[PDB]
Amino acid sequence: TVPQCCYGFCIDLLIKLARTMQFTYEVHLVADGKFGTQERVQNSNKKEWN
Amino acid sequence: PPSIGIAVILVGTSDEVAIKDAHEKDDFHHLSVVPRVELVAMNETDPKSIITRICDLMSDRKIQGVVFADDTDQEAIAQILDFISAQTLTPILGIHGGSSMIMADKDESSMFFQFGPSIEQQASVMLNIMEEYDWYIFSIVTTYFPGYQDFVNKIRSTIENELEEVLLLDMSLDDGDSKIQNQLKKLQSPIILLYCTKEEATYIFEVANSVGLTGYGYTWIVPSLVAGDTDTVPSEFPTGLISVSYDEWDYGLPARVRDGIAIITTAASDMLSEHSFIPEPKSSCYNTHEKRIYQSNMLNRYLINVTFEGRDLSFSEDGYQMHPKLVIILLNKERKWERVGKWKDKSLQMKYYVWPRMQEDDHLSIVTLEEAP
Amino acid sequence: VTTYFPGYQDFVNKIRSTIENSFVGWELEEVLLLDMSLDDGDSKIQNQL
Amino acid sequence: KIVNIGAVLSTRKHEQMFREAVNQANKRIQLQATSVTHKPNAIQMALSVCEDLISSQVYAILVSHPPTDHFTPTPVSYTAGFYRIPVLGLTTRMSIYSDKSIHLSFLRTVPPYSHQSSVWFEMMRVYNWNHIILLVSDDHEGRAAQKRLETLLEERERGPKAEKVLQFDPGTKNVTALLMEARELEARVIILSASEDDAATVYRAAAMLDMTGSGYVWLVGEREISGNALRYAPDGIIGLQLINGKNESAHISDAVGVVAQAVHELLNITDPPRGCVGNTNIWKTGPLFKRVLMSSKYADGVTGRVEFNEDGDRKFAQYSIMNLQNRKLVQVGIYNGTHVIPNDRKIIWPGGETEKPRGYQMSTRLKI
Repeated sequence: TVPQCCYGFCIDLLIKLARTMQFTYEVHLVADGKFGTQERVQNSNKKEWN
Repeated sequence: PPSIGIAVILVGTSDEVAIKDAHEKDDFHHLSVVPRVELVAMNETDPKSIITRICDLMSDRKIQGVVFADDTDQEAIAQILDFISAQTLTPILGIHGGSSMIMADKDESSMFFQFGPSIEQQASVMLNIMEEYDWYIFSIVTTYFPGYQDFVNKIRSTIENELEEVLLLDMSLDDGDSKIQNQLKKLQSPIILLYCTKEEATYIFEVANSVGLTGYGYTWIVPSLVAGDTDTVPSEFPTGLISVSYDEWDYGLPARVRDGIAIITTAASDMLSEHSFIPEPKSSCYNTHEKRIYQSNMLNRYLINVTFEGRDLSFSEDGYQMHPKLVIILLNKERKWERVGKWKDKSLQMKYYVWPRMQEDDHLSIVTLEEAP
Repeated sequence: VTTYFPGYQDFVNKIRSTIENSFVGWELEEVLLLDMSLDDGDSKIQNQL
Repeated sequence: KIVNIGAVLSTRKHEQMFREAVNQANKRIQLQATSVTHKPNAIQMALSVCEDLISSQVYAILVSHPPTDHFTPTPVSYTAGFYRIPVLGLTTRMSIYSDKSIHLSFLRTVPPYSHQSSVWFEMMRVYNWNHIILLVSDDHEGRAAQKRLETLLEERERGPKAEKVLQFDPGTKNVTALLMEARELEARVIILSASEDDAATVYRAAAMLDMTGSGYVWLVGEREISGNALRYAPDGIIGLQLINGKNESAHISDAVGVVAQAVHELLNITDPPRGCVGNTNIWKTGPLFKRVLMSSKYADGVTGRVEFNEDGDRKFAQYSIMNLQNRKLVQVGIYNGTHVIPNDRKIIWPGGETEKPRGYQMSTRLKI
């Protein structure tokens, strides 16, 4: 879990978003790779977007 | 291998002399305690007599854990019996007849159990059957009995990764509307999941004769409770339908009773192996109160986790066998329940090599030499 | 859906082929033919109709 | 062919009053009742359960529920399924014992805490709150009431949002979770369900970060708020007390009006067998007996205007609102069916503000 350097096109678009509708910016990244995936686990095997 | 406090509870018709010779007979060579099973049998099984007999064994001595037997068809009896099991705070499992019948709703501290798979865990074998026929047909028709919404959702998402419709019945009475007749008939799937108790099977199988659920291509599924006693044969219960229950025809309930005896032996395997610290159950009936400060009952701690002697004691959260052994059945033309097969840990073992399924004759039987394209 | 009265098979076939050439996709589901000797508690006409 | 119904509790003044129950029962025939005291233990509960209860052969047996726990109160009644006799949940308001299956039937004229605290969901207009969250201990009855609030949201489908669920196992080493998502809470509406020591750690946790400050609502009942919770907890928190809940007169005369109503509904009635042994199957009379319990609704008892739910509640439930100033409960009103009742006093927040403010507050920092 490291801090890093935020930059890029679409990200910047978001920056433009807060630029229009005023809200302070705070960044995160994706822990896992994916966005979310309905998944049946081994525990209780409940498929959930994950 | 000392003799721990024990009393053997056999209610209903049971193996007495020989199984008695096997009751306390030999614990495994790893047993720091080999308990003495105290043989018990009686005519009247009513808890007023019965529970007085269990707490009467408590009155005599402090037994290690509950080993009981019931030959009746009423599992609710085993339920209130399990409530007693909570009162005693000893571990237990339903071993036979109405006792062995699996059910939910234990207490957070209740170590009473039963031997077998679940509405779910059994319904897994039911899916293994959905493979046994190699067909896509599935749907739901079921009564108002407990586990309704539970096993409902269970099967619902179970294969979610054809499901026609969910027929949910209320048992307050039947309905001459024949709504279940035209709707269940409106379910066309040659295969579907249907779970209930044979008591509820009245208007269900009545409707089955109504819309002809027994015709070639018309088939149903049945629970263990719908499956009823291996001995008892309802007529309206059709042949060949999907069914499963803990296996009677494989071996008697006394088989899993001697096994579960070996489990009561397994109580001190790991516990005695490390802990080995247990107080004797307070013998007084007034122990239902004043013994609250005596000790806390940890028996589940080692109790729940066991796999030994070739039959895994792996159980559910509710305590139903997590590595269960049973038999799926599909009734025969003899007005007897045909052997469908058995899935050991959901491991498929068929009864025969060819399922004799259902005058077009429909049989296209063919062969060829595959040639792309 | 019709009873056992006269003109049964007649008007039956009549309607049957009547729209059979229809340029629109008009749908012909099924023919419920009733016999008037008595009713049937089977509700066969109920669930079928 | 005389009627029979049971009860059990510690104070026998109401047992004599039960002799008055069977006595005055003629108000709308005869009734043959064998009274039973309250067995303090499960064992003795079986002793009289066989002795007086089993041998009763009665039409049905109610039981008073003089707990103050689990299903242990009337656990012998929890074994009455062997009889499968009709019964009325009385002197305990815990609906965990009122569950439909494992517990068979105990008719509760007395509040299930869940549907009770739904009165908060009525107060959704009182705060006019379209948003909220869920905070509770982690338990059976807890998860139950959680499903009840889930029903509250279920009836909806702008709307009364609810954020997330807090459920705590006994004696949490830290509520710092609750503190954390608490920080995550824009709205001020915090649902609360707690046992005694549960609500305790709720209080000890409350000022710990002092997020209990204004802009934080804790919505729960006196069932959570009693005793030590009536002692060390933040005062003025959202709460009420179900009218008559502690009233054994509302209980007794309740059994009078209602138990006499359905008792009258009982009169080819097949009463139970006497011998426990010797009766293998329970009397099927329950089909008319419990359906007669519901279908028979008395006019009104000392429990108030008599009604029921599909589970055979009292329906028609008036609980008295409250707010605690100086660690002192003061009735803020009462609500049953039609009642939205403001009281004289005004109930301030943790701050001086009585009026429920607008909770949700946009936070500038926005992480993505």
